[PDB]
Amino acid sequence: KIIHLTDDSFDTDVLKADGAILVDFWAEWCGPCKMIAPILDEIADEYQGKLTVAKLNIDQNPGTAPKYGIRGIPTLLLFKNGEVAATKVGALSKGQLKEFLDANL
Amino acid sequence: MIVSDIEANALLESVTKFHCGVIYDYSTAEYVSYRPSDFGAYLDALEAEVARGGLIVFHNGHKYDVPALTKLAKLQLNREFHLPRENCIDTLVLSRLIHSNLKDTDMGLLRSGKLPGALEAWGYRLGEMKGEYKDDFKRMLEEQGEEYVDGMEWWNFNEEMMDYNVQDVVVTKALLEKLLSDKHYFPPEIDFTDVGYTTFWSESLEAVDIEHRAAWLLAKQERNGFPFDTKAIEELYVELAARRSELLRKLTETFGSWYQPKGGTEMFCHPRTGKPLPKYPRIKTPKVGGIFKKPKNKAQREGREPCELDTREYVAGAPYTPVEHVVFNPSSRDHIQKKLQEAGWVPTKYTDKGAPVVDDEVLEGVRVDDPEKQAAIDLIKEYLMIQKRIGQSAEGDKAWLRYVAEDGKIHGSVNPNGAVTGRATHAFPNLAQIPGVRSPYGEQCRAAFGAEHHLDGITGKPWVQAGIDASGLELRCLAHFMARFDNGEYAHEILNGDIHTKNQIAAELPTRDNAKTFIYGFLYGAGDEKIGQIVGAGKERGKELKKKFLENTPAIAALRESIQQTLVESSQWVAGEQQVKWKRRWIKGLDGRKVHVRSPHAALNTLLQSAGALICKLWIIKTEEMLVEKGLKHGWDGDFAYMAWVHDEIQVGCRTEEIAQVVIETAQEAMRWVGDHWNFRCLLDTEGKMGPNWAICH
DNA sequence: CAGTGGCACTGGCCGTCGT
DNA sequence: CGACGGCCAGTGCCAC
Ligand SMILES: Cc1cn([C@H]2CC[C@@H](COP(=O)(O)OP(=O)(O)OP(=O)(O)O)O2)c(=O)[nH]c1=O
Ligand SMILES: [Mg+2]
Ligand SMILES: [Mg+2]
Ligand SMILES: [Mg+2]
Repeated sequence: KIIHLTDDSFDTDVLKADGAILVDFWAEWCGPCKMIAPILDEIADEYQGKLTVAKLNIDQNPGTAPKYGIRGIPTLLLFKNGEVAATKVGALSKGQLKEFLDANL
Repeated sequence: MIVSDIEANALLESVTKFHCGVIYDYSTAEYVSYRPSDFGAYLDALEAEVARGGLIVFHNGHKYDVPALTKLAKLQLNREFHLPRENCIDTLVLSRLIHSNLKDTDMGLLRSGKLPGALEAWGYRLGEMKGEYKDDFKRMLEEQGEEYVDGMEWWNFNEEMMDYNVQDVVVTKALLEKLLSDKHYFPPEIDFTDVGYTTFWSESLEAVDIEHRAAWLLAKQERNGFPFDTKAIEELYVELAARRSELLRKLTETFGSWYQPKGGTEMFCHPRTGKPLPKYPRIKTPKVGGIFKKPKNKAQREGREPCELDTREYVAGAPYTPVEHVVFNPSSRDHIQKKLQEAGWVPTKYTDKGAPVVDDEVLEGVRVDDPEKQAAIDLIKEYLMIQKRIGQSAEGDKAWLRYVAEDGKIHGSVNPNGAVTGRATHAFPNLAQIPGVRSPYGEQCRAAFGAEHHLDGITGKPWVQAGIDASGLELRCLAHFMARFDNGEYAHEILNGDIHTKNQIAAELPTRDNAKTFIYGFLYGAGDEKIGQIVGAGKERGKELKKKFLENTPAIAALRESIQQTLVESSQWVAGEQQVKWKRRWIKGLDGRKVHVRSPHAALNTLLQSAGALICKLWIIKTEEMLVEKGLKHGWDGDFAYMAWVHDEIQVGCRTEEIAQVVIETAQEAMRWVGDHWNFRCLLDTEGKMGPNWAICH
């Protein structure tokens, strides 16, 4: 149920998605990124309806992250109407993510 | 004989004040200090030694002290002071001849820790005096609360400076006696600290006389400098910078940027097993920060109200990997390698450290399916070359533009006997590695150095350049040494038309240059593959060529054997080296000096390169001497000026075409004189060219 | 088993020094 | 805390 983004589809799928979109900037070679991956799969379901979960692999899509000053991964950006509503970096836990989401949704 | 040294307020280029001097006279066995107001007395003491037919010893005086005194004498006392060349001795020159297998800091210009091998102690001391003096001066100030500035330790005279001046002479005196004790250069029956200058030069090994004349002449060349076209090089810099920008633009469009981990401190461990995973990027586990902030009231601290959100950005215990955004850098062999393997390139050759080799050779051979990237390879090659030019001409620490002096010339430094074989070394900047006219941008680079860029002090008319180069020098040296094996056969054949052009044809090589790098690589022991690479083929073509030229003149084998027989007793490889048992580990140079041999294999190269080096050294010396005896004056206020000496070629500035014609003819006379002087078995020759700059004169 | 040299640029590493 | 510089191996290419 997660959306796999690309540099060319990021503008319309995120910035013009109209609704809350949680973007996870990751890389196959990051320990923390592999940790939070399963958490995201479950979050995608539970929050289905009030939240869309999308992922952007910074290796395959090197053009988007820079625009957002990515300094560490995994980076979790919560977009709402083309605007970054909230940002959080680190492999949060299922609970911590839910906490972060419910507080910004 | 006296030993001296001075302390002044700056390097030669801008020195304007004599601070102090010290003189140790062997006849009185005493030291005498001269303070700033004793300058005239100091000078008188030096001239008294000259008038007595005596000798004056300095450590690096040929390049500094002697010329410095001439300058200071004119500025401060409006006095003409010119110590004669034959009355001076330089322990640095002596030390570089006797301990030629060793390196030195070039008087503190080079960091000792960066040099290979060992360093002579006394010389090390003298070379570090300025640094140690500055350290002393600096702490003393900070002990007084006062701050330290740029290099104020040289602005004024003080007693610490005096003490150091004294130390230099005692150390220089010890160094001198250490060098004089070498029986190979100085006959034991003579006490060289108690003889007139004529005896000193005549009784010591020829090499001692040659080295001092070379140093004295080359110091002068440094002072002359090489007229440089600053304007033309700045315009070249602009053009190159633009080309670099465009290449970067295109390359960065082809090869995108990426993220790399950077800044990680902690080790990433398996969340289940807890096993450390060293191969995974280092991470960072923030110890502070949560989803919300701390509660600031009732029903917040009691979980009733919302509770302020933590805008921070991190969460305690939530690990992440710190990364940096990297932009493709055409100058980074690491980046080139990354992007090309990501394009399907499969590296064949790697360095003896794992990294894949990324030189022009492999780049030229690389193949990838994406035509755009395949094309990017040429852009990368061009970019790398553009950088070398930019670095050497404008951006490098030793860039020509950073070295142009006010007199519009570059005063490159020369270590007269810096190479083990007796060759000179050049630096600051290295005027012996200017791109050749046939390489990219070579003509512009070369033409920027030239007599034309110097306008006569009186007429304002540009000077003319006389370039002279010894003809196939090292091959003629080979002919000489193997004449005892082939009765001068090669020595006669080599004169039948240009030797390199002849070889080029016989070898079927594209250029005369290629022929040169071929014949020398061959003559000096290059392997079959190494030869193949040189001509552009493989180990196969290598063997054919090597056997064809060795067949032609088998005496090469004979010469190689006698050298071996003479030097080696036995040898063997242990692991990554060949341990050798020597009979003698040095060759007797043409002027009698010991020439240290690094390996049995490079021996022939030591013999021939040294011979060519000493021939050329005596050559530039005799050439200037023959010109002076012809009434010509050496200097910009004269008729000619040495601008550069590059192994077997000299570039001389001349006030007129007529003088240039005489410089060229005299150079040829001097070379033949040198050949006769050492009973050379091969006729020696030079080729000269008159022109405005280096592009036309070489 | 080419040899002699100088020197530029990248990327590591670490201590001084301003945010 | 992190930008930045002197020191350093690695690598390469320039000249002869
Ligand atoms: C280029 C080169 C040169 N050498 C040595 C041995 C020769 C001297 C002088 O070189 P030069 O080009 O003048 O050669 P030279 O024979 O004097 O040719 P000219 O007649 O001056 O052109 O340097 C070497 O060992 N390896 C090389 O690749
Ligand atoms: Mg001195
Ligand atoms: Mg030559
Ligand atoms: Mg030459």
